[PDB]
Amino acid sequence: MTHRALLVVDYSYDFIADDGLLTCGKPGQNIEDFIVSRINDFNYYQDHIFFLMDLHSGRELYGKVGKLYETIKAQPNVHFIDKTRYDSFFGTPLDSLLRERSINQVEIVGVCTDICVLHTAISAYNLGYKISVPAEGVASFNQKGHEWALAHFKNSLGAEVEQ
Amino acid sequence: MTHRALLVVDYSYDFIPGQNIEDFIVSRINDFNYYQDHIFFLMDLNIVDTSGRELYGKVGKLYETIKAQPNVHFIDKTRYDSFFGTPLDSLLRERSINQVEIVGVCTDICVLHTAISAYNLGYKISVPAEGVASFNQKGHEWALAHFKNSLGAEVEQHV
Amino acid sequence: MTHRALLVVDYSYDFIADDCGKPGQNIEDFIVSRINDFNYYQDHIFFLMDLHELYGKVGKLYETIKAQPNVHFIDKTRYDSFFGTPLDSLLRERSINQVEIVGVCTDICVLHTAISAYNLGYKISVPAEGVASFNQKGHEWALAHFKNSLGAEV
Amino acid sequence: MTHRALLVVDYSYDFIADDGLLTPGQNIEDFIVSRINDFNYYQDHIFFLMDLHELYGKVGKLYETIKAQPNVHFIDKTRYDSFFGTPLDSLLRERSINQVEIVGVCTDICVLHTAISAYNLGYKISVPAEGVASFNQKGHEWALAHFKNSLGAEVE
Ligand SMILES: [Zn+2]
Ligand SMILES: [Zn+2]
Ligand SMILES: [Zn+2]
Repeated sequence: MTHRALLVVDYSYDFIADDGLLTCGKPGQNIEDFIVSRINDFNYYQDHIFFLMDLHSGRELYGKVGKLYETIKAQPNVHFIDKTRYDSFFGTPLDSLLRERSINQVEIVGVCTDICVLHTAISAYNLGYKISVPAEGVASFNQKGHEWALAHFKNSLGAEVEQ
Repeated sequence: MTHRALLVVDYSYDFIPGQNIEDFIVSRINDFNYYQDHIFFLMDLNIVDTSGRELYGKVGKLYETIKAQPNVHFIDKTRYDSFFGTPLDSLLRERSINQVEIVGVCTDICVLHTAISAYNLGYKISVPAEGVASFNQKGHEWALAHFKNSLGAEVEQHV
Repeated sequence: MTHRALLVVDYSYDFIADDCGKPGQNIEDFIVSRINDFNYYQDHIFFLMDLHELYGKVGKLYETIKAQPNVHFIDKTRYDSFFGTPLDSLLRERSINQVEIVGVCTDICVLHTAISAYNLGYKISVPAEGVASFNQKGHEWALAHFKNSLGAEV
Repeated sequence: MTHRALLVVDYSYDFIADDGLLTPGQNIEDFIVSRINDFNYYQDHIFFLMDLHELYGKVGKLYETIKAQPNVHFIDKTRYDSFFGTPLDSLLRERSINQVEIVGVCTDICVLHTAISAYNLGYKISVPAEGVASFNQKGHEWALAHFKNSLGAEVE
């Protein structure tokens, strides 16, 4: 699609790495390959990619995602947005940036499924975006919450959730 | 204690363990009215101008008894989140409210979305376990934990 | 690509009749013609009204169209039609990206609504014949603001 | 009970300097300095709000000495309105702020839009006539009366 954007939520060393402060360990690490391939997909079409990061070394992007970001961060289709709450839209210009660019569809990847992803997805929903949350592209430390949130995205938010 | 409002989320004929919380909700409505504290009935707009859209049961009866009072408010909403597209935030700030108690249904949908907006907007949040309910146990329990561990809410099991 | 809606701001008897919005009497006929032109295409029309009945021919036109799917009535609590209302989400639901604003007062309710529309990324049109203010200085200041700062067609 | 913050709107080189890319804002410099000093004496919070797209003169020099303090904040904004797309309202609410004083430029553009949003969000507003300026003297005068008569502001 041409009116689509990728939202990469809080994929930082502190959340993903084993020696990270508030880490998610292995599950957040198991989505690295899928996120890297979603970034390349969007970049191929010069679709817009937003890296959304909690503001507070540890706040650098994790692993291959952080590596890829270093090589594309100057491109006009790549954005880095500091956020102060879990919800990527709260107190940020994200919605206005998407609207400027005629985006009405977001794909959301990152961590955690039932916190920052969920809060971001709910705001995307209220703001009238079409939503995709691929189950291979999100993770949580809480298995019950991960499964709870994927069904919430599908059944309450009308989101495409591909297994 | 002092600067508080009650949000009664979506407690309608059409959505209503919803009947099991009826008595607790009525007592919380009476508790806030017992101090002239502000009570907001938030209702999805559930066809307009129909009987399925009325407040259910004893809660509906109590509402009819206090609806004209200046501490009682009825707000129509268009999404699950009670704050979205409504003047709820502005009405709470007019009245120097920094504390909300949230009751009604469903725990992991309208209550959750309302709680998240409350949280983002800087309100202190209490969601008593006895005053919310959901169609599914796993969502109910997930949401009560979310309220406590992520939103910093008070989620008292017993009052 | 242009997808448009008309915002009719605070065109009420209490603002307009002789019993700040009083020059709103001047614009009755032009507002009616805007509503008729949008309704010819089935474009969406929003009547925005302070929540503290529509004046004249606009009121009589409203009764013959009020039940149609393209006609909406929204209560507001501040000057800004977008504040504390579902207006932005109703526009988004319908893929609207341009709003034409008529009503009163040019430098108050129209001004606050236009700024919100601008911030939310809507293209704006405020025809000079479709807005009034008893404050002629403010009227003239506000129309220049729309054009010069909000990028509006005036 | 009043708890106040200072909003210093768009007092940059390019809006104020004779050579600035999009330039009477020079004449309010000393008054803005005194307001910043007055709020800073009490450790009241001060927010510098700047278009994204450096602070002018004595305001910039003063900022360099206080910028690391917990009561001093720098906020980038993408529209005229200081509240739009920014965490400004959340930062003010976090600190129990209920009143804002607005200074800077231009009276009838970024100050106006900032003030309208503060009004809608329920803040008590002060816009001292000596602390705001605009090229458009007609818009300056219009905007000042608007603050007093529509937004219930204190305009001293
Ligand atoms: Zn954090
Ligand atoms: Zn009003
Ligand atoms: Zn600019």
